[PDB]
Amino acid sequence: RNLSALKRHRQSLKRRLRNKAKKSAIKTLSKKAIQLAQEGKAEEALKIMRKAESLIDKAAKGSTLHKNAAARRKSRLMRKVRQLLEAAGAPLIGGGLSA
Amino acid sequence: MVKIRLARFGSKHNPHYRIVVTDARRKRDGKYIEKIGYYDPRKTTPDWLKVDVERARYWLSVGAQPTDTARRLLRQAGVFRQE
Amino acid sequence: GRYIGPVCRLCRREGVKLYLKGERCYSPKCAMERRPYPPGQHGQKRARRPSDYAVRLREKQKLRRIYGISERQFRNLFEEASKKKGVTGSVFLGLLESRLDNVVYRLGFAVSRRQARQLVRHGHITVNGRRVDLPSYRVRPGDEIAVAEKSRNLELIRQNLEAMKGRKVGPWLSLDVEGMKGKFLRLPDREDLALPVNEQLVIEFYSR
Amino acid sequence: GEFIRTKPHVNVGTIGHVDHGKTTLTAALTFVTAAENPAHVEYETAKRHYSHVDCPGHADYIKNMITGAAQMDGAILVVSAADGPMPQTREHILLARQVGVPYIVVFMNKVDMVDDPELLDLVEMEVRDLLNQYEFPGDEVPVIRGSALLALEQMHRNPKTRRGENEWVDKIWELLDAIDEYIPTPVRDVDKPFLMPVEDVFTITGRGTVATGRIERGKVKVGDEVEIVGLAPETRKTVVTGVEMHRKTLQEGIAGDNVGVLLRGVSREEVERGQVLAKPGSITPHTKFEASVYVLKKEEGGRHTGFFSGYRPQFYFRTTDVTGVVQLPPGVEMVMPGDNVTFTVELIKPVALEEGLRFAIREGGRTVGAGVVTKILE
RNA sequence: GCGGAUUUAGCUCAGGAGAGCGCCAGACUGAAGAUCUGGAGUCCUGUGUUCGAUCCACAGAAUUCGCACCA
RNA sequence: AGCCUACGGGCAGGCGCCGAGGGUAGGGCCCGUGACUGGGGCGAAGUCGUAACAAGGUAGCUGUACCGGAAGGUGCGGCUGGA
RNA sequence: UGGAGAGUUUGAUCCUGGCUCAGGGUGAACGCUGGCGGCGUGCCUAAGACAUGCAAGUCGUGCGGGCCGCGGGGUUUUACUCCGUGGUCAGCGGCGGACGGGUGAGUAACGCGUGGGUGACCUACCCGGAAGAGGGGGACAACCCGGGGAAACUCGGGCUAAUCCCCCAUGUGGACCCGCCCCUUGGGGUGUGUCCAAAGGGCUUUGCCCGCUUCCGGAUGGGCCCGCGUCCCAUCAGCUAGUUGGUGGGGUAAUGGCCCACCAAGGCGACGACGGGUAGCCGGUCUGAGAGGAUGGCCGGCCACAGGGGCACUGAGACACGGGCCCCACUCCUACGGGAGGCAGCAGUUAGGAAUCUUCCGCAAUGGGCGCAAGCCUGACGGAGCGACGCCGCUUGGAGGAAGAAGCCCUUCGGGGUGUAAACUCCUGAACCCGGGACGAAACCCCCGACGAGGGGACUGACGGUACCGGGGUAAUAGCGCCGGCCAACUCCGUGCCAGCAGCCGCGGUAAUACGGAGGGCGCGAGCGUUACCCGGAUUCACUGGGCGUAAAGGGCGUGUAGGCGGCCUGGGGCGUCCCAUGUG
Ligand SMILES: C/C=C\C=C\[C@@H]1O[C@](O)([C@H](CC)C(=O)NC/C=C/C=C(\C)[C@@H](OC)[C@@H](C)[C@@H]2O[C@H](/C=C/C=C/C=C(\C)C(=O)c3c(O)ccn(C)c3=O)[C@H](O)[C@@H]2O)[C@H](O)[C@H](O)C1(C)C
Ligand SMILES: Nc1nc2c(ncn2[C@@H]2O[C@H](COP(=O)(O)OP(=O)(O)O)[C@@H](O)[C@H]2O)c(=O)[nH]1
Ligand SMILES: N[C@H](C=O)Cc1ccccc1
Repeated sequence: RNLSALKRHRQSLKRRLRNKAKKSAIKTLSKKAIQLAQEGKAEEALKIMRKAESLIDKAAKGSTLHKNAAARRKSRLMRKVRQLLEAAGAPLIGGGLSA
Repeated sequence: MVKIRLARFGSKHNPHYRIVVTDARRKRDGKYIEKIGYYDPRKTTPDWLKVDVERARYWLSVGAQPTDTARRLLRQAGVFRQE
Repeated sequence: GRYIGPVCRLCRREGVKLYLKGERCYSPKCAMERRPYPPGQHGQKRARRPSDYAVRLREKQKLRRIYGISERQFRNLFEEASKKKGVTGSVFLGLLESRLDNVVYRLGFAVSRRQARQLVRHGHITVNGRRVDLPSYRVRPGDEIAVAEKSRNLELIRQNLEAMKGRKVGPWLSLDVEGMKGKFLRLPDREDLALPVNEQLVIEFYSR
Repeated sequence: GEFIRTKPHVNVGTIGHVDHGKTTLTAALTFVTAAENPAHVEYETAKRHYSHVDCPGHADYIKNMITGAAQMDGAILVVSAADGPMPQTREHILLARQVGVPYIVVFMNKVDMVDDPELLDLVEMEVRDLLNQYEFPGDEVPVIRGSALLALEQMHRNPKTRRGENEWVDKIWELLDAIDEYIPTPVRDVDKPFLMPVEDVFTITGRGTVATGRIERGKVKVGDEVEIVGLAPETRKTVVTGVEMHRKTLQEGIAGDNVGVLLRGVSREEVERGQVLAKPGSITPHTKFEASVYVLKKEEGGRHTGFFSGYRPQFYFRTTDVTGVVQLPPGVEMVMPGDNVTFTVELIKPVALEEGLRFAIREGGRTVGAGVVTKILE
């Protein structure tokens, strides 16, 4: 009947459950960030936005995010931050973004 | 990856391969990327083996593991001998 | 294949005496020499003017029957000939003459084309050394066509080449009666051949 | 599952009046022997391997009994001790004689219903006399007394029941012993050209058509070329793709074996009951022949009127029956019962025929003649 | 294989083998037609029952429809 | 409210949009079949009359209109392929 | 280097016009018949349903164990059973399972074809170059313990190894925001800030081999986009809400209403929109003198699908035929408590149909997956089997033999025909018999050199004891269609508008070359006929290459829109047109 290839499935699952996680972190972590820019914060936002970055490029190592998807997430993430702190705040706290 | 191997032709009980370079994936007698020779494992003709080297030379200079027996013939036609 | 059956029955009909048996077809009895009329209950009765088609037909059937070769085989040659560049009319014959069985006849080894076949078939003939039994086989210019060693002593092949001592043969040939081995000089040109046939009709017929 | 030939093979079956116990005995026989060796069944004793056909025995199955009995090396006549011989007991005995069943073993069944020693001896006496009446050696046949039902129920209770443990089961062993000893193992014509009359044809779902029958002579194995002769318009030739014994793969079937022969590329529309499978060129289909025929006397169950030209009775050849037109010699208007004569016949359908082939002549359900093919005309 | 239905003049069809039709022939025609004259089974087979069988009984055959199982 | 933690967070679970199909409703397009009914095609010698071809024995034909067993008749107008 | 026409409307004629025949072709089928072999080829119908067996795995040179069979002592001994190696069963982990094989259902579409675009993109394994791998940590199977089930298989508990997952470091480099210079759709460089790396295993072990990580280039394989080309009906004429565009997002490897808000009202159509029908596309194939007409079976290329429909996950790559989830239909199994399956893979069964095969041998070769390799798998493939289905080669004999057996058919009763045919005589010798016996197979592997270049050694054949060679060696199958004309081939008898024939014309009514038998003849021959379908002839849809006064065909006439077409002369551009070269094909 069965022909041992199920392992792929078995593995499949695991691998899924695996990145599903980290991926969400990126999100929750990202939102958290923007939420502080929208809330017009400063450092904490960047600190987050900063941590954000790292968590992403990290996901790029595995079979999760890759190619430009990598950048895409960032090229936007920090793209908004700046365009949220330009509402007075000013990158007073040296974070990922550079003046 | 890309390979240098033989492709059957001729008739039944009468092989007549064709020294060629194709993507591994394509089928045996599939569509080649470029021919480089022919080989008759029976020498019915005095000219059974034959290989344009410059070409075979190139396809290697760009990476292209040839079948073990693709090496044979190639070699035999003095493809690697450098003096 | 090779017909099989009554022949001096065509040595008739066609009217034109053609040699299918050889030896006898010289006697005072090719039957044509005895019966100048077509076979059958009728045959000898006022015959109607053959239609412009019957002609083109009867000629063909003639020539073909001469070599005793199947329509299929015949036809194929014709076409091939119609294909090869040059005067199709002539050509045809060439290819039609290049048949081993034929050669082996003109080269005297055989008293008649029908007998020729047999010989060629039974391996009694050979070419450029190796032997052949493909009557159909088309001999190229420059080929040596001789009897096989084992055959060299056949009571027949003997009696045959016997008479050959003396007689000359086809300008496009060369028989070495001694070592009984002829050669193929070149493809004969119309003038060289001389059969009771107008190759044109045949051509025509095949455009019916 | 494979079948390995290890003991001499014999074909038997059950005959006897309706309800006397033929089918119950057949089941008992398989269960009883199953304890030792792990409507057509098989079972074996320490001496032989048996193929057993259980005859329903009804009037509408007459043609089936004919072919079934014709392939038996011996028959088991079941007679109920509570009823004694009945019409079918007599009918099956005559048929057995006419188709040549060589030996008869009697099993007086239902003795669990009769204890009176006198009644039991009377029944045996009646059966022996009945057999003598049709020329069977009634005074010599084995007559085993038992109960097929009690033996069967015992095996159902204890499938492992062995000989010597139960009186009823032991009665079945008495029968098995009698069968082993009284019914001789016939000599099989295994050295002659293969020939097997087709009994039935089926399609083994997902495997192809299969033709069953008892090999009359010769042998057959996968890869063998065989001709299907008779009945159809032309003889068909194919290759054997399988040979089975009771649905078990068989190395090679031999004369005497009742097997299933799976055929290549032939549909159940190309092979049928009555045709014969045979070595190519060994037998041919014919319709016209001459034969020496004995017209049965009225005292032998035949008719009191004789045969006449134009008569169209049924001719029974191996596993089928075909209508044939009788033609008597010039001057002869009739062949009377009790006489032996030679006449010509033209069947309405081709049949695999050969000189010396025996056949019976019946008009409806009555046997009126016994003949032998003496010359094939076409 | 098991069962039912079916199987009567050339065509259509019903216990003392019939009706209808047209159908066949003759005469006439140069012919055909039209008109006039005239004429006319084995009842699927066999056997049996009966004074007598298309009809009743048995055996069989063939056609047909449903059922059939699966080395 | 649960589970994990390296306290950021993850999973489970909850809600929503999309959603195969399923239901109900009302349309569109095509095929089959239907009592009867309408004409049409073809089929050796059945009926009725004679429209047309020779002024076809009232020139013929034709659009229209009415009418009559049937061809057809007639009215108006037209054409010659009629005089 | 290429083109032929005939029969049939009439008393006869010319014209028009349809019908018809002669040719070629087919994955054929049906009838009668049927000897040998080679190479090809074989479900066109129900993308209907399927028994059984086999079709995708492979690494111990990534990790730890279970079971089985060898070798060897640390405390003083059995026990915590610590170690090197050779089997087997799974587990973990890696790579393959996206190729290969099957089918044409759907699709009228950027699907296919062709030629370009990508400053809008990806690409595992393979090549080339640059650069590195220092420290800790983590948990899940296997396994052990207890439990439920007929089965399929599953829950609770306790351990553990990594090239498994994770963090910190180092960051040649690479990613992202802003600014500058260069270039121009998001391309190349650069400044600050921020962010991201690694895996060990094996031998001849401070020396290599196989791997790991990062980046740039190459090669191969794709995604997306665009111009032109690609079916019948207009008795389908108007179509459209994500519909057309826009700003901002979301989404992706990336462009884009692909998607979502908000806004603007557009977008397409007689150059045929929309709708119905039908269909996989091409390379080619068939016919034709060609132009065309028809076609898309085998093989090659593209697409599409895996019982019907939807959806994601894993991954370089799939929405994945022999992976997963759900709904539906269907079939099955059962211990009636639940579960199982998906041949449009090979072969085989059933149904349907006019009809389409062996449940074969082998991995020896080629090609593919994994591995350092030995090597394992491979119904891919290589071979064999079945069918005159096709093509080709070949046999049933050869030379003699009568002013001419017999039989049979004609007969003007002399004779004529079959007919050199036969018999008969000589010679050859398919079949069969015995002997020998392959090519396809040189690599991978082993030694020297450096495991390279170059040289030497060794193994391996399914088909097959077959081809083929040599010796012996018997005269050893013929059938089908036709014979009034077209169209080659005629007489007798039977029959009597009956029976029957028949492609069109037609034949048969008592002397039939037309029906049926016969003698004879013509044709083709292991085939010959028939039915079906495509092109031709058909200049019969006519561009080549036709027509409309009476043969079918001028609109009842006019006005005029779109469209089609356009006098003479001079000059500019150069789209059509024409030439050359080059890419492509
Ligand atoms: C019998 C059916 C089919 C047989 C087919 C072929 O038969 C065979 O050809 C077979 C070969 C002989 C055959 O032809 N059998 C064909 C025939 C063969 C006949 C013989 C031998 C015989 O001798 C004259 C012997 C039996 C002989 O008769 C006697 C019988 C007397 C019966 C009287 C019954 C009478 C008044 C009666 O009213 C009656 C009755 O009581 C019971 C049942 N019913 C219905 C009755 O009416 C006695 O028994 C003797 O022994 C072969 O066997 C074939 O292989 C087979 C089997 C293919
Ligand atoms: N009492 C009794 N009944 C029996 C016996 N054998 C059979 N039977 C029964 O009798 C009936 C007929 O049995 P069956 O074998 O079918 O008879 P068949 O017609 O000869 O095959 C069934 O009901 C059986 O159970 C026996 O030995 N004793
Ligand atoms: N051996 C065969 C198959 O089992 C015997 C048989 C035939 C026919 C029917 C049942 C049994």
